[PDB]
Amino acid sequence: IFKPEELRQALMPTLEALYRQDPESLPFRQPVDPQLLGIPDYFDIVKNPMDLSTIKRKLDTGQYQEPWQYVDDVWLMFNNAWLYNRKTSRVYKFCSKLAEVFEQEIDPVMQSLG
Repeated sequence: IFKPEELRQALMPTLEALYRQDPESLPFRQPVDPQLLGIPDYFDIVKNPMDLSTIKRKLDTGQYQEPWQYVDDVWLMFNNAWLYNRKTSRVYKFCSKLAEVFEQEIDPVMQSLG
């Protein structure tokens, strides 16, 4: 079992690492709004939207009971972008960078948590 503040402390660096990627975090710092973007098909393809600001709020408000729930949300964010977007699009390429950063940061953290 994990204490919520200790879980948040252990995982925050990996979230910070994502946020610090400039420009690659920028499309992910806030939710995709399909109405503002005029992409009505978005929620037909992305059933469970996720972004860095939502992940932050969850990490901050004790919404992850276990480390894997956070990891799943990070992966959901990535998979949504890789499903919806063209491989050579800015969003898709930016997403691949965040995943590269995340895989490098998360792995030693989960080993210390486990």
